[PDB]
Amino acid sequence: PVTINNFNYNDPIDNNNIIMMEPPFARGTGRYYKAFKITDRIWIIPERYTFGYKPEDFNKSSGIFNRDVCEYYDPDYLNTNDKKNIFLQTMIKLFNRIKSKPLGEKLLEMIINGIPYLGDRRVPLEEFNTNIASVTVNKLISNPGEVERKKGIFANLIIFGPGPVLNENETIDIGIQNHFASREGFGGIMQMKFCPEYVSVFNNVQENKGASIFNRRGYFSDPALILMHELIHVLHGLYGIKVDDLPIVPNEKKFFMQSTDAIQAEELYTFGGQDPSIITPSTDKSIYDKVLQNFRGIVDRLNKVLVCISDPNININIYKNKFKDKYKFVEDSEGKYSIDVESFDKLYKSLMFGFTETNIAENYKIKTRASYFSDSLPPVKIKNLLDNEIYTIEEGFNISDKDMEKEYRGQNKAINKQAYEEISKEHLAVYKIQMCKSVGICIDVDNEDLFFIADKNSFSDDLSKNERIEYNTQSNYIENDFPINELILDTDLISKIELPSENTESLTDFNVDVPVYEKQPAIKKIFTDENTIFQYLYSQTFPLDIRDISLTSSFDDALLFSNKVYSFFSMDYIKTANKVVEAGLFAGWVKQIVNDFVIEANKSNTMDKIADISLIVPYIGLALNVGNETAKGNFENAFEIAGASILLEFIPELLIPVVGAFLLESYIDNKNKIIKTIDNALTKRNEKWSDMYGLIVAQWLSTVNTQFYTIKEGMYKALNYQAQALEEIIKYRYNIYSEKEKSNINIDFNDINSKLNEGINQAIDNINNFINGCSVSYLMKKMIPLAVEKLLDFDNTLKKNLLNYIDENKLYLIGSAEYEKSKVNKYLKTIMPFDLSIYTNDTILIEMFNKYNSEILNNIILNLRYKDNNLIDLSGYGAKVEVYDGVELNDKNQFKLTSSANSKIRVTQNQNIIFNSVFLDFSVSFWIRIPKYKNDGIQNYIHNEYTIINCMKNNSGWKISIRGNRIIWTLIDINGKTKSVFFEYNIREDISEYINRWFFVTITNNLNNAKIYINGKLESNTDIKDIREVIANGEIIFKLDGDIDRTQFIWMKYFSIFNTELSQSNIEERYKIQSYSEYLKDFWGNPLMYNKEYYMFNAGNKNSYIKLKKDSPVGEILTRSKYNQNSKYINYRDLYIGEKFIIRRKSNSQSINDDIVRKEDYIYLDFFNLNQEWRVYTYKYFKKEEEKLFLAPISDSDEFYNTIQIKEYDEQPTYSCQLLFKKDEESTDEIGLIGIHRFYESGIVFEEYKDYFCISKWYLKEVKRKPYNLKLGCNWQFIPKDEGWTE
Ligand SMILES: [Ca+2]
Ligand SMILES: [Ca+2]
Repeated sequence: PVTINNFNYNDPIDNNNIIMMEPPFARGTGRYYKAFKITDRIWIIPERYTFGYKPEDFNKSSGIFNRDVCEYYDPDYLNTNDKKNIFLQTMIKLFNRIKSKPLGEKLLEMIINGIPYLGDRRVPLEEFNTNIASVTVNKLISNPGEVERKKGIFANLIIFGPGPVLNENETIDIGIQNHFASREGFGGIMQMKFCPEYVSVFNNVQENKGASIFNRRGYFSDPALILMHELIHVLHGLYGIKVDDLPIVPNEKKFFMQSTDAIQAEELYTFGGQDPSIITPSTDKSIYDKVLQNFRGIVDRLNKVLVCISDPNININIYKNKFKDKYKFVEDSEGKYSIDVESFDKLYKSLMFGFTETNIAENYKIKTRASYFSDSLPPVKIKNLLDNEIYTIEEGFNISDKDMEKEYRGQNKAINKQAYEEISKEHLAVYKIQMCKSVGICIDVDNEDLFFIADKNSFSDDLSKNERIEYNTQSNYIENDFPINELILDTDLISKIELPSENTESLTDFNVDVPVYEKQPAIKKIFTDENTIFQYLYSQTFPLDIRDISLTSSFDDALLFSNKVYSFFSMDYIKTANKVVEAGLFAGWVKQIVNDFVIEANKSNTMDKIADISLIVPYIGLALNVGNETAKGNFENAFEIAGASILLEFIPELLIPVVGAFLLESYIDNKNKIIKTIDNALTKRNEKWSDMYGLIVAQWLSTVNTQFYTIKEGMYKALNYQAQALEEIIKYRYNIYSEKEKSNINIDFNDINSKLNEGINQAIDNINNFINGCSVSYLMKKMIPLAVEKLLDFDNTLKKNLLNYIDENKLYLIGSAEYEKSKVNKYLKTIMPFDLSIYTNDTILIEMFNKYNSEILNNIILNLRYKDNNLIDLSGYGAKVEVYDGVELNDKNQFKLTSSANSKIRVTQNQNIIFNSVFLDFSVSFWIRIPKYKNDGIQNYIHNEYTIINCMKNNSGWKISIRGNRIIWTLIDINGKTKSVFFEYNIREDISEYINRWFFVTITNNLNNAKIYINGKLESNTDIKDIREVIANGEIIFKLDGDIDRTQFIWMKYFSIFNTELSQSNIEERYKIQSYSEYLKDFWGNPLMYNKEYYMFNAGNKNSYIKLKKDSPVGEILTRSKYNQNSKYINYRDLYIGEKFIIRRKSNSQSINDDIVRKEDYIYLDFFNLNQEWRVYTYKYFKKEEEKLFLAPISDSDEFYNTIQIKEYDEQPTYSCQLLFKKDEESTDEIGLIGIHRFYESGIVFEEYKDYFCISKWYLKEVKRKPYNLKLGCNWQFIPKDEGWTE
């Protein structure tokens, strides 16, 4: 167990547990410090840490020590005996809290027993030298007022009070002659500057601190966790594993880049969580090797140590036994020490990945910041840690009987205000970048608000080095993980070996290197005329001495006038916000503008499914203008085109090394070693893929995800500024009124703020999801593929290497010169899929990844869309698309392939996308419109098959072809084996749903079947289990290829490819999404237009058509004529028959040019009667259920309704529309829907039934039924002449 001693500052010096110490950095010259032994080998010195600091630097100034910290200064802290005693009792309480749990008690025991080796790099292997500043520290025995007698003592840790900056805790190791024992396996006396009362504050980006933008946000730290964080650094320094290696360094070449000190891997390990993932597997192994090498040196020393010259009283065996246990070396029957790989591996991982702030926080149920790279906030002062009503050894601030155990309420600033006090900003120093415009206006920006972007020098290039493949070579992986539970239960982890006595000979060699610290300017001037995130955020604020503001959508005016505040919300919102009303209308206006705010904020849930983008926050560009001028133009459109990339402030230059070659060692004649060598190269190859991926992840986390973090914080500040601005206006307007008026105004500010805050929280969640999606998108589409390229290239090179090796050694492989090549061929075939969880176990990162992978749209590897008069790939993988001159394109995303040699599209797909999942797994979807056969060319139409889309590489691939009325999907594997599945629509139908009409096609492929879906429905299926590998990323050629008629053509739209099999559910959804339009369609599926001649079709009476009756102002219904020739293969009913109707716009006299007919539009349904344009009317006064429509010349009569509203009652995709007559546009009085009705006629000679063009109220109720009745006689379609249909 661990015993924590008790004592008061005024207790007498006894030269044993209470001493007068001569600190290492004192160089043995004057001034001793009263020190207290809190536990064995651990001392507390309740005084400010002054080594290396100027006395005046303890006062707040115009300077700062660290550029990434809100520094608090207070030269009076610890300036009295009573203050020193409070510090002591507080440290005693914190150590008790630490050992209150096994994990922390274990940390303390490891630290107490991790005694520094007796010596350093300068000591002969055969000796123990205690006479060095990193091993022995002196205590003054003599009476006060005389350095008469001094005694030496061994120590592990000395904790001082804070240096100039109270909240800047730090652990310091001892360097002598430019070298650090604590970094070379020996370990050495560790020192710390610590302050328990002034703790850091942090706030979860995703999590909302009690969700209260008007109250204090964030959480304050548990000083016991802060202490344990530093103790972990102590632990590393004591075991001499605080090695230096390739550090993470921030890029500082641009004015928007955050400046910080270099960050060593050890610091990130200490924190834990996701931070270790920023240290590449390459650097992880480099550090492991350095520490292991350091331990080899110590184990050698233990085998050679013979004497201790400095202290004749040192018992050599006792120390050898102790050091053997410290480093977990093994000892043979004769006392020979050696390194045990298993024990070393366990010790190393326990020290680097077991004891981490994250792991400890989780075990002690203490809340802490999410990452070392989170923004720093001003600290707070804990009122009294010695008061058990506020802080306890067992629970810290989160005391259960105070109901503050849940959700870490005890550390919540908005909830546990009784626990802390805010700090005087007067004593705070913060490093700021002053961005001033050219002559100039200047804006101060806290260095913490800038973008942290790791420089490329931060990452290891070890992957570019060559590797020797021996027969015993093995691949190595260092898991940045460690079972915290096994650590807590690990028996032999803790020493049961006697701790040697601390008294030794006095130190006489005080040689030591003492750090010198200096403040630097707290403000750095930089010139820039850029208006990026910092300026946009700034334009949304107003001075404290101003209370009357107005909102504006003009960023420039907002900058210029102190009374103008920028807003990225709608024009209307801005207008209403600036509205002034009478007291009697104030409450109404408040409810209105507050509601408007919530509506505006909520636009953050905007969907864009037609562009294959599920979520998009439309106003991000206007709010921050971050990245590539995102405030200009339409953000949604700019995003559909370039994606996540447009939001980045800086595109990083990634390190993606050419993997070094493999040098397989030769073992002539020996066959066993030769085979082993082969396999080792293979397994090592995988280590290369994994390490490369780790390299990518590390860079993504420290150069890309960091920028997206800044953006998330920026949107939080932006939305808050907006709410604050609206609140300022509401207050100003309310205070203009008299007290008498105010008394009659029904307003509740707490409710106003509650509503504004809730809207912000909703917006924040959407924004966080959107941004995380963008970040992962960039990783998967803009980073991983670049790595895959290098890795595939490496594979090819190695393949050649190995095969050859098999050849030069075939004379030793006897009956395996074949078996080995096969194993190699298949191995370098299946590539390694990227799995983020392999490089990190952080919950938010993993769920971020899993979410992205669960969204079917991220499986799109090709998405040809129209943009700026051209077809381009918006999938995000950057396919090269060459559209030749003979391809017709329009803004409706339709493209036409003709019989011309230059009517072609060439697509070069990205070769670095995991398309080969070993087994076929992909889908292709697109819309198509195939022209009707030429009646005099039916034989060739049914006989000649022609390809339309071909994707082949090395004689393998897929293709889409057509043979008359059949569309065919064909696969060809590497062996030339072929299989096809097809859809054939009937060409003998009176009325076809497919011929010359737009329809949706979807082809899915999995390991077993190949199926074709048409308009969301499964139509055909083929068993393709016998199909071997199919190369599918070859060049895609869109072009009619075969024996086609010169008039042959094909229209296509929305061609896309998914690297997975779409489900019937996904397909049905895509069909509905791509079918949607505000406008109605015509018979062929194209947009319905005004001023366009159309024949009319009735879905409920397919073979019927309308004709003006000879001597009657009515439309008689006749039977369509039909295909007349003798071909046995075809049949249809004529479509270009009956009156030629034309649709006219009701309002706006913007002439009769043309335009799109939209649902709900009011129209006139006219038609041509020879040289005149007639109209369709409805006699107003009929009492029956239905009546014949009145067809006559254009004119206005009180007796006839002439206005029609075009409707769409079907909720599912259809080309039918309905026509409604309403009393008038405003009324809700429905006269009826246009249809066909049957009448009985009995004349003097003829007796029969005849159908007429009518209006009927009966349809009104029928169109409400579900599922929609497609057969209703009120369903019409408009047929314009089309080159794709001849009769
Ligand atoms: Ca790592
Ligand atoms: Ca302003």
